[PDB]
Amino acid sequence: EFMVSLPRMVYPQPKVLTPCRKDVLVVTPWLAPIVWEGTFNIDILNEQFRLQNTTIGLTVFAIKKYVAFLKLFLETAEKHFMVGHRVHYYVFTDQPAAVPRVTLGTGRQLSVLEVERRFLSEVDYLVCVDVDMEFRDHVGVEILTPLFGTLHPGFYGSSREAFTYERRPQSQAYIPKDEGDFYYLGGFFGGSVQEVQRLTRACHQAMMVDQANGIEDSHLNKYLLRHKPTKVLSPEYLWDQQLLGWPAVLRKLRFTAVP
Ligand SMILES: [Hg+2]
Ligand SMILES: [Hg+2]
Ligand SMILES: [Hg+2]
Ligand SMILES: [Hg+2]
Repeated sequence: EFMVSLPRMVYPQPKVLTPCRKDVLVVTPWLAPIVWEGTFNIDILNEQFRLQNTTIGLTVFAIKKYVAFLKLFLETAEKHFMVGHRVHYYVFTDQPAAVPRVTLGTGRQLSVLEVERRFLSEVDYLVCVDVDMEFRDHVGVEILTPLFGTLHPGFYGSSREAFTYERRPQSQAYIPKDEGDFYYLGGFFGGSVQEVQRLTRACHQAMMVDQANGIEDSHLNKYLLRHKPTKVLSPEYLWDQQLLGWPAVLRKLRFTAVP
């Protein structure tokens, strides 16, 4: 919509002739930023997004024994996820009475949905994540954009032939050996409500087609190959320290597997 002017702000001048990071790619070939620590001034971004009164929805599915992960997930989200912005948590669960009573900061709310236009009217952006995880560092408005995916932490250095895309030509998820930008992992993705709904609709229809044909993150990866994300998140945003350690290229570990 219409955007008011930013206030005067004091911060270091960007350096045109100094690369931001010399160890990683910070922009895709379709000119989407790749979000790594060092690439963004969060003060500028926070102003931009607050001036739009941005609301973020955070969606998590917690079925069967996965309800046990909700307490740490929500407690740590309170510490690290979009602090200062309006947040609406949506917990989808088969056990509503097992959702823990977590204390929320001001301007934050939680809805329990037992297991669409509702999302369009309540939030600007949707962020869809796995519940068996914890936040350990800042995850903020730097991620927000019409459509984002996150690099699979196991594969960010891999050649595309090694990616575990669907390789059966009979599947709607098929990606040939000579195609592919990145291997995205579906544990952390999101976008505008409209773009997230477009993605999940496309996935659901392709999954139904495969099922009809007797075939069963492959669908996410096919979608993002054919509909390029407007930001890509580095593996800072979806990590497993037990399996992968803390490499020098990761300045922060923001959202991590629970051991
Ligand atoms: Hg930089
Ligand atoms: Hg979602
Ligand atoms: Hg899809
Ligand atoms: Hg999908």
